[PDB]
Amino acid sequence: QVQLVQSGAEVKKPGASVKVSCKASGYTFTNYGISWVRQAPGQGLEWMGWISAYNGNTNYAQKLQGRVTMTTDTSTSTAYMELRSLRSDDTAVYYCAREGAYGYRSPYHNWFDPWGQGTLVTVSSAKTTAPSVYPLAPTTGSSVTLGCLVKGYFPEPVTLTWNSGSLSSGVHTFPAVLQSDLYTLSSSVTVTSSTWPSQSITCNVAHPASSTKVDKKIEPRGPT
Amino acid sequence: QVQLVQSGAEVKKPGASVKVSCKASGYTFTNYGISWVRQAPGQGLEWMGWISAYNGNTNYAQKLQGRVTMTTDTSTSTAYMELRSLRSDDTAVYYCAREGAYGYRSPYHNWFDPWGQGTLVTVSSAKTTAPSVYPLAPTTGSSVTLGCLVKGYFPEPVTLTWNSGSLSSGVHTFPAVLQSDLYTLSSSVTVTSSTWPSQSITCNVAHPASSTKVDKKIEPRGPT
Amino acid sequence: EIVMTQSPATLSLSPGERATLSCRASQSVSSYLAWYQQKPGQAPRLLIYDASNRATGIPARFSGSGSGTDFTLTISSLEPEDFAVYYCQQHSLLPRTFGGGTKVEIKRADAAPTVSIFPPSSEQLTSGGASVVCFLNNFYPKDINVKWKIDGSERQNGVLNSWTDQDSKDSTYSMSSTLTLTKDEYERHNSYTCEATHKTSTSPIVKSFNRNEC
Amino acid sequence: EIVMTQSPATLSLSPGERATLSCRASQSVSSYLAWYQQKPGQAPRLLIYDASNRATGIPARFSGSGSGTDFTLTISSLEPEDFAVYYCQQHSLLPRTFGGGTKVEIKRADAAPTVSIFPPSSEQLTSGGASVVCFLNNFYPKDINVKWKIDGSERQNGVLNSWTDQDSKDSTYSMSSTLTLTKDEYERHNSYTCEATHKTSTSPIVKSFNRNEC
Amino acid sequence: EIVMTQSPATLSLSPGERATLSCRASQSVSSYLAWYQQKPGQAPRLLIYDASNRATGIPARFSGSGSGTDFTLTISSLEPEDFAVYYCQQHSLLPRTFGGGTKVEIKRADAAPTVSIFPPSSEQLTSGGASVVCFLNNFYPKDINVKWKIDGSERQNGVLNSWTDQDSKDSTYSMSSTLTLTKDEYERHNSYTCEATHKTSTSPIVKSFNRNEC
Amino acid sequence: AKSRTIGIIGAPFSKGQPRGGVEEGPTVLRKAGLLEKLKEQECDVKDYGDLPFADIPNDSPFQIVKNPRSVGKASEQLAGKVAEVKKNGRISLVLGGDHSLAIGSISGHARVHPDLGVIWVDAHTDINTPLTTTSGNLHGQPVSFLLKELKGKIPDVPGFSWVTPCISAKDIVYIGLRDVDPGEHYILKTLGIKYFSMTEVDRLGIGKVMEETLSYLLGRKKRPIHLSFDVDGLDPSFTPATGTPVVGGLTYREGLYITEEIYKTGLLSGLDIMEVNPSLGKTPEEVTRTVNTAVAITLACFGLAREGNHKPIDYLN
Ligand SMILES: [Mn+2]
Ligand SMILES: [Mn+2]
Repeated sequence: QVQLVQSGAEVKKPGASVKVSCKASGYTFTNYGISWVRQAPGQGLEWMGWISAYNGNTNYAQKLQGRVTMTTDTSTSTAYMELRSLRSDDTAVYYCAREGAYGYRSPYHNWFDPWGQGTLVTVSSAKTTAPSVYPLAPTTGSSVTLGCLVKGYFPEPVTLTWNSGSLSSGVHTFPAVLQSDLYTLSSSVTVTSSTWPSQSITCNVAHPASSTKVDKKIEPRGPT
Repeated sequence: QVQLVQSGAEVKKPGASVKVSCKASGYTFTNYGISWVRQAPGQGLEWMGWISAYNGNTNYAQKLQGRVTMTTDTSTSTAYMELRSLRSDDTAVYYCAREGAYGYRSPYHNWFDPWGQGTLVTVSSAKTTAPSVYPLAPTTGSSVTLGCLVKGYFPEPVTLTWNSGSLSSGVHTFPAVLQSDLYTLSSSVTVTSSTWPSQSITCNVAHPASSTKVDKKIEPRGPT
Repeated sequence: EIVMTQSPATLSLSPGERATLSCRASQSVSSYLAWYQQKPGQAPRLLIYDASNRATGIPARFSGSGSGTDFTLTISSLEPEDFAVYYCQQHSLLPRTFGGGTKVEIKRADAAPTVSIFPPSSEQLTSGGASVVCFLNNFYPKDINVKWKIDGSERQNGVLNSWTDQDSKDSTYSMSSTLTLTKDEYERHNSYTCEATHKTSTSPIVKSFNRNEC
Repeated sequence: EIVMTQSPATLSLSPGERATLSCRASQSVSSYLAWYQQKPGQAPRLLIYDASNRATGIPARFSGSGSGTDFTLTISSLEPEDFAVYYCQQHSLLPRTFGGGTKVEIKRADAAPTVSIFPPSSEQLTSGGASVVCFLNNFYPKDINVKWKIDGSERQNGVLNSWTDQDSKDSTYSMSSTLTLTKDEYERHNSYTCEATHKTSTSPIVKSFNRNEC
Repeated sequence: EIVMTQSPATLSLSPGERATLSCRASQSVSSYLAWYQQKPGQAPRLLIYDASNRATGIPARFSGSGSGTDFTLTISSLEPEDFAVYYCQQHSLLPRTFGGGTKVEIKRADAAPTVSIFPPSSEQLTSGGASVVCFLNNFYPKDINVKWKIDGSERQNGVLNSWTDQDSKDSTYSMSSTLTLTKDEYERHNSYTCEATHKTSTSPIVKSFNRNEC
Repeated sequence: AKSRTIGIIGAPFSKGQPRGGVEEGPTVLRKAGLLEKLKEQECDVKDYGDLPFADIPNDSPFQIVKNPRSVGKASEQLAGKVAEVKKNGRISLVLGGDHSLAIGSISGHARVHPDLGVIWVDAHTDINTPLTTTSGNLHGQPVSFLLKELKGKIPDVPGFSWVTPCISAKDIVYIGLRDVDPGEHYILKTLGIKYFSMTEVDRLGIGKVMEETLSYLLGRKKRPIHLSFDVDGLDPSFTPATGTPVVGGLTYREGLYITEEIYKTGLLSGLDIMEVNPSLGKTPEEVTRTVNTAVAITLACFGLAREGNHKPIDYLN
């Protein structure tokens, strides 16, 4: 049907931009018009530019005039958006959608009806690195959880499964946070009780952007 | 004579109220007027509303307008006080007394002359539970006391006797304190000397609101 | 909210002479207040009705005066049944506030506390708790502070002090230093200390024990 | 830059009745705006097209009104699949601003957080870092502040708080108090504290540990 | 609650030409609002009474216009006594909201901050505190962020920034990076750093000291 | 004396009106001390207890009339009890409840005095028929069963077999009407019923209204008067804790006044206090104002006059 297949999740340092492919289909192109919107995670959303595919009407937004470029490619129904002078405030998911061409032959449209799937762009100059898994997992509570910590990986994301995912109840696997040193940090919980000393439980970590895997076997130390 | 038989000691969570029965006798009713006063333990006292029994004159107090309701029942000389939107600041003894009706046919009165016996109301949402008795009782002092600890009971009160109360000199049995976890905690002392190794002494605990009894036989462990 | 202030907070006078008490107003209550006899856990019965005049079942000795800012409660023939927390209470302004508390104790010869300190039981250790309480006993007057130490380093958040009334016969006082810990915190340390401090105690009364000593 | 203001910032209503939402304009948008269904990490699909009239694949219950300053989004037959951050968005003025956020949570009985505090590993100490994180778990609603202390003296610039969505099954919430220090700062101190504070927590939930205790 | 928005938030114009200011309404106030002259710590005296017409003790140069949504405050003959936080204020809708703030500074040639960093005294160390404050001085314009570090690792929860007005004579600005620590945290570290950052500062101005260096 | 000789009949019945909660009618009026507030002046007060209201489980509806048989059984029981207390020579203080009970309250009063009059002080006429209502709620159809000029036209709705219409259309005065559905006003105009609504209340003044009301009922001949009194007929600023509040009612002053004119004829012979509902006050203060209002209304009926009430001994002694 009416879609937008976007491409694709990419990280840039502060340097060159991400020309985001925004491929259209289903609906007839240049009878409508594609725009762009940033979304930082945990934030609101800002539209940032709309072109008519009808005739090259650039029509950018405030605070980036300037920084944005947006063209058409209307052989294939794709549209594009680059950026310029990139910056760590632009750690945002970039969505494109169809505002309708505001020309003369183009039907009444106000309302963004294709929506593309998104594009994970974080403007960070850190180096792509393996994580560093730092748990423990065994003092009177009957409820004893466990988990790992995941330190210092770049970029997003990691995958955290538990006894290779077979332990599933109590699994809560967490979105990260960006360091002061521009790296990322995460963790995940599981649940046992105090009545499970024979539950050898591993976090099974995989950061595929570094293609590194840690299956951390965890053990307490000597009591008494 | 002139009295007020109240009823009755009751605890509510933050929820519904305690319509406190305040039964009058002796003096002719609706020739006078009954009021109300809270007293948190270890605190001062706040009057909180006065009705004339003559004709329904509500006349409540500040900070609870609102929260209080007060009516008459002047078939039987009782008067009543409920509350609304109850709260853990209202862990107070509620007294009713007779201010005299400030109407027109009612004698000059300023001075609260029946006083009722009180009503133990603590607004706590904890669960009614047994206590948990935690002593010891056997390092150069000739004076050796002893006692127990009473942990985690609800509501008030416990009873603490010593060798079933037969040990009586040195008995000092203590008002509790409300936990951070909304439960109650107490203890009691007794006295021996260092010259009484053959005085097997028990705290004899009974929390009748849970109807649970612990008679804790206490013994020291191995020295040298 | 006229604040009624009772100038004798505590009182300790022997069976004997006058026990004149004071209650002050922040405005002119003007002969419009009363006096009460709150025995512990009882009905705070009326003593004196309108700043004077001795209501209806009052024995003989409960005169008082006022009119109109700072009032008097005279207990002339003291009568040792009368040992109760007393309250003045203003009336003719809303809201109708009270006094603070006029604990009428017994005056006697200052008694020294008998102080020692007590461990958690093995029956407690099978339950998994620690409750190290010191037990203070037969002293006069009320005021003792008791300090605890983790083998020399002080303790709170378990420590609770709780006092009774004055005794009927020997007329003394009360405190447990009700402290609760964990079994783990219990097993890591031995020398558990209780430092009493009473007026009769010229030196602060320290009683201690090691874990696995008793 | 007409600012679109959504008067319900958050929302927590059970599977059930109407969930009427509000969005206001700083001018007269005049029946020229829409309504969206941004599920977390998804396509913010259209709910209502031009202040009314229910576009093209909308189920049954997504009426709304406006025309022309302060508009309505009614969710009459609530249908618990619809728990998403909602957005109004003005259109017919440039530049085309958005609303703020209309997080439609689940209304349930307020859950208390399970809170405890966790050290750096020796595997971390061989790497040379310190990451003392407290872990908060299964509560409702969202709002908890967690304080840290250097044996009693507070901490920041490592401290990070991060929350998930509401859970599918038990419908609860999330926080780690993600704090990072140095191994040197780790070894100089023992009693590391985590002070939670939730609405269910009448007292601020403090959980602590000494270094070299666990 | 009609929000009144002042489009010039800050203002810095020399003694000289017009200083036309803007205040916008969220509705039609329609020539029903005023203009004020809040000097620091003073009476926010009326400038312009009903969107015009210059009330009763106004000097010469305080014309303004409106009627009825986005209004003007013209200061044509600037007169450097007039350097005050200005306020528009709507009136004829309840409740009667205000503007945001229109700090009229002095326009001058951008001054560079004189920056250095200062320890706790031994007189403080006998009291047991630590207060390491950096002191920033004689700059223009206002905006400086100052970072602290625990020998290289950043600091907050003591750090406080506080600015004066613009000076009368040299017309400059102000900040202390008011930071407070503990004596224990003081003694564990030496190299205490203050990183200023002003517009005149092309590089962030770092001034430091070791403990037991001065 | 002749007046202020009271038989109290509490009647906690609800099924004529839909808002359940008026069955705490006599309970709240008694716990507000209506008995003892009578007993200062020379009130021969004899409580006869509350009437038992049995529950017909299959009280199947009529076409529009719903819960009919419970209403009819309750009003027949009350007609027997009102006839009992009027054979006791007292003034029937029948307080509920709802206006469904006023059927038997006027019926048993007519069983002793067949030529009485009805002062139906109410916001509404309550004279809908079983056929031409749109509610079918019997808290607004008591008067249609009672007028002889409506006979042969009222259906045989079950529970109402005992009902004999007993009062004449020229022997009833409405005072304080302010919301009438069209069927009731056609009945009101075709029968030639005399009425003083809030129009005519304000026109003559409440005193000239009570003057002409007593000139209409008692100006021909002295006869017993049956004040049946709703508490929504007053303005909801004074009684918001009623079943059907309509704004624009009588002031509380004038309600007390209407009761005092009925007293100073010396011909009060039957009293109804209906539609008191403590469950509908948004605050208990609203309930407190409503119940103190209705209590003092009942006081000023039996001669707690606002001028004064006395016992005939010298008080300078
Ligand atoms: Mn009505
Ligand atoms: Mn009616």
